Amino acid sequence: SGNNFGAILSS
Amino acid sequence: SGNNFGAILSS
Amino acid sequence: SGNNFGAILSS
Amino acid sequence: SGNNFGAILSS
Amino acid sequence: SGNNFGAILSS
Amino acid sequence: SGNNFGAILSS
Amino acid sequence: SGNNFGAILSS
Amino acid sequence: SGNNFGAILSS
Amino acid sequence: SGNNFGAILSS
Amino acid sequence: SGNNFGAILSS
Amino acid sequence: SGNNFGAILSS
Amino acid sequence: SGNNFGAILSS
Amino acid sequence: SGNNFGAILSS
Amino acid sequence: SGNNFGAILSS
Amino acid sequence: SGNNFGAILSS
Amino acid sequence: SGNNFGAILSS
Amino acid sequence: SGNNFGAILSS
Amino acid sequence: SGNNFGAILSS
Repeated sequence: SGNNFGAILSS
Repeated sequence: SGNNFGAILSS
Repeated sequence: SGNNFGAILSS
Repeated sequence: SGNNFGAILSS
Repeated sequence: SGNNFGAILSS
Repeated sequence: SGNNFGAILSS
Repeated sequence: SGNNFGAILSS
Repeated sequence: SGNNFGAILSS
Repeated sequence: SGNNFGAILSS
Repeated sequence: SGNNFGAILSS
Repeated sequence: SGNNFGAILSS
Repeated sequence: SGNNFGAILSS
Repeated sequence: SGNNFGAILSS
Repeated sequence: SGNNFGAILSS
Repeated sequence: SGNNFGAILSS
Repeated sequence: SGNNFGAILSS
Repeated sequence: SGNNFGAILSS
Repeated sequence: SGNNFGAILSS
């Protein structure tokens, strides 16, 4: 498989 | 498999 | 302050 | 301050 | 201050 | 201050 | 101050 | 398998 | 001060 | 297998 | 001061 | 197997 | 002061 | 097997 | 002062 | 087998 | 087998 | 077998 991406940014 | 990515940034 | 919530679920 | 929450689950 | 929580689960 | 919590579980 | 907690579990 | 990545940053 | 806790378990 | 990575930074 | 705790278990 | 990495930094 | 605790178990 | 790494830093 | 404890067990 | 590493630093 | 390493530093 | 290492430093 390839790429699984999750990001959460809280300022 | 490839890449699994999870990041959480809290400022 | 109150609640800051971040979750990442990868199945 | 209150609650700061970060969780990352990778199955 | 209150609660700061970080958990990372990798199965 | 209160609670600072960090856990990392790798199965 | 209160509680500072860090745990790392590797199975 | 490849790469599994999890990071949590709390400032 | 209170409690400072660090544990590392490797099975 | 490859790389499994978990980091938690609390400032 | 209170409690400072460090344990490392390697099975 | 490869690399399993866990770090927790509390400043 | 209170309690300072360090243990290392290697099976 | 390869590398299993766990570190906990508390400043 | 109180208690300072260090133990190392190698089986 | 290779390397198993555990360190706990408390300043 | 290789290397098994455990260190605990308390300043 | 190789190396088994355990150290505890309390300043």
